[PDB]
Amino acid sequence: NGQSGRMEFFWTILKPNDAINFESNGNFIAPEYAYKIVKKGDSTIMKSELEYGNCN
Amino acid sequence: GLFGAIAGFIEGGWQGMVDGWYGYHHSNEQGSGYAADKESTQKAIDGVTNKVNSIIDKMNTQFEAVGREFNNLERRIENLNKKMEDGFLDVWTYNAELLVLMENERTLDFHDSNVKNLYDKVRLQLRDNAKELGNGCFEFYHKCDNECMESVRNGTYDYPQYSEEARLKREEISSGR
Ligand SMILES: *[C@@H]1O[C@H](CO)[C@@H](O[C@@H]2O[C@H](CO)[C@@H](O)[C@H](O)[C@H]2NC(C)=O)[C@H](O)[C@H]1NC(C)=O
Ligand SMILES: *[C@@H]1O[C@H](CO)[C@@H](O)[C@H](O)[C@H]1NC(C)=O
Repeated sequence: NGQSGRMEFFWTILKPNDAINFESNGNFIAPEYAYKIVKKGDSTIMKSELEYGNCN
Repeated sequence: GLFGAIAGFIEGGWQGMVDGWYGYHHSNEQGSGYAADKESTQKAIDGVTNKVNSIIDKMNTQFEAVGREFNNLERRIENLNKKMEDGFLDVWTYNAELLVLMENERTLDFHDSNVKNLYDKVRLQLRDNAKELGNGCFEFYHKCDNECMESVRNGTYDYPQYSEEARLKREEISSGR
């Protein structure tokens, strides 16, 4: 996509009541938004080329 | 068939007995007619119904594939995952197919048995008060009206009550007329 540089992303699950401490000096791509895991349950990542069928 | 009754000594079945799987055809002075045997047909429905339920139930737990992704240097575990999951679809397909084939034979042979046993039920009620004709039918040595017929159909035939008339007829037949 026209770029010879690279971006490498990382992640963690930060438990309630815990903190994440960054320190940097260059090349940091900082978080702005993060995701609360509001509900857990059965799901899956289906691989399909199809689209929403307005059905149940 | 294993029991030699359906498409055996009884050659072909009755389009005209509609209210059961096994039953009777009778013929006497007052006419003729078909009548299902309720009790045998019911045992059969019970059997087959239970069978279909047992199959559904035993196939209830059974392997359920789940998708997992792997990167370009996890090819050995991606292959081990594919093969594991294909391995179970194969075990389970064999199990379903083979259960179906094996139980179909038993079912078809079950009905065959059921007709043989019903034939034998009538045979051992009547004994020498009737003559086995060989095609699935009995010819009585005595007059058997609709009340007498029902007694055959429902387990109640009184052999002693007709045996005298029976011995007189057998006597006439051996003597030549
Ligand atoms: C994140 O913030 C909370 C305060 O808002 C901290 O809560 C204290 O944490 C200690 C040690 O974990 C607990 O035993 C106390 O219940 C809390 N103290 C007070 C005065 O509320 C928490 O420690 C912070 N987490 C980190 C990793 O620094
Ligand atoms: C069986 O057949 C006879 C008819 O000859 C009838 O009178 C009798 O009540 C029947 N028995 C039963 C239990 O249905």
